[PDB]
Amino acid sequence: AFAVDAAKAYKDYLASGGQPITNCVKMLCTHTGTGQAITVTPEANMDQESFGGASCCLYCRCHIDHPNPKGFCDLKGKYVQIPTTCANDPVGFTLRNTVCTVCGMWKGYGCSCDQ
Amino acid sequence: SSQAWQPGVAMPNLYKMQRMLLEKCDLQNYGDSATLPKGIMMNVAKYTQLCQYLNTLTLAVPYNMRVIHFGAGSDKGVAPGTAVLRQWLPTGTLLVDSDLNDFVSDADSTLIGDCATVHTANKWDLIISDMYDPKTKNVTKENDSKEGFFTYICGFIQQKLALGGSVAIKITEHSWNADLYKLMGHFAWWTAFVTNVNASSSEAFLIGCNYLGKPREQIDGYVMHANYIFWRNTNPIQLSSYSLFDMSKFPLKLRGTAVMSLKEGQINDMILSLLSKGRLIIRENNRVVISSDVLVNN
Ligand SMILES: Nc1ncnc2c1ncn2[C@@H]1O[C@H](CSCC[C@H](N)C(=O)O)[C@@H](O)[C@H]1O
Ligand SMILES: [Mg+2]
Ligand SMILES: [Zn+2]
Ligand SMILES: [Zn+2]
Repeated sequence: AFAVDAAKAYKDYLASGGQPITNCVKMLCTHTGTGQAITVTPEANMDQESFGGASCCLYCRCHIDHPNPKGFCDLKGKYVQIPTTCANDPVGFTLRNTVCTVCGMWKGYGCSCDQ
Repeated sequence: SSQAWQPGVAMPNLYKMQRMLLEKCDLQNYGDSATLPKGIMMNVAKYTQLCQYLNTLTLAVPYNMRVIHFGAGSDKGVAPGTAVLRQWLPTGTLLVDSDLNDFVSDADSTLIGDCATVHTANKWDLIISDMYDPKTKNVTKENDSKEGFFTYICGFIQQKLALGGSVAIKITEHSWNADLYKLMGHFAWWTAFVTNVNASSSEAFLIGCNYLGKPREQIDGYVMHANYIFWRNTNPIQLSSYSLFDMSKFPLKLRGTAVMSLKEGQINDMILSLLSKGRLIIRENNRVVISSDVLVNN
């Protein structure tokens, strides 16, 4: 009936004023792509940057179990896009937001799915 | 003149034909650093300039390709060179990597330990290495030929590389071996290459193109390393970042080369002709399996 909860712990540490995690891996590209959230090769536009996937996942970097029936990871082996004004804390950005399941953009930073 | 707009510089043919004696290396700009774009690491820029130069040679590229990579971990716990190679190759290629201390990675599969404990059942189409031993720094006598991990690498090549494939392996002033220069004489062409972003160091990569399985030419290995030090001592090179700003033609091309199985005593002059021009591979085509040995004590 007992178990550890690391996702609540980084949030409390940040609100009190600690420094975020460093050494994530950034790539060279043209900046004329399509703008979707998770892809098989780099796809950033004129308002974003692109990064390697395993180095931005909280469970991979701390050495712990993935929270799943079949411990399956969504990022290892692909590439992820981040907006330029938020690029100082990539680990925290992915924990807090959600992806739209019909057009593929981030909810709140790209999905226009309502007339 | 036009050199500052290329990705690097290669060793000219008339320096390979002389007979010199060995001396000490003394570079005019020995301690200088270059100016990089706003958020980028030195190890991501170095691997991007090496793949731009390999695009100008006659490599073979089949359906369902196979690649392996030694010495891949950093002193901070991640793998930047493995992530540039996966951006370059065609979608669906299989890739495996390895090192002595622990790390985390984007490849299909990973193994941890000393290089002499690794074994495999099949054969491979391309091979890459960045290994280096720390106690080479502690210099106390004349400069002679070295052993260690260099003895494992010469034997893996003669036993598990397919007829028609290629390689690239790294060296410096004090880290080198005499029987590896002698084996460059069993390919169809060869050279040594220096990147424009680390031009104030004595590092280089040694490269062999399309493999044949027996000697074409005879080479003495002690004499050919002394010819390499004479070129660097009389020809200085100037640091530059220009080619990182244009990426519109980076990815490798899709030729669909053919694959067969054959037995010794069906190798014609016809057959050798096709291997040399970059258009045939010879091996088996079953399925892939690997492992590592463990010692038990106390
Ligand atoms: N005998 C040996 N067996 C296995 N790995 C070795 C070795 N001698 C040196 N190495 C490894 O060689 C590596 C070179 S260190 C730099 C490697 C570079 N960061 C890269 O991206 O590949 C070191 O991490 C060291 O652990
Ligand atoms: Mg340097
Ligand atoms: Zn993960
Ligand atoms: Zn939507």
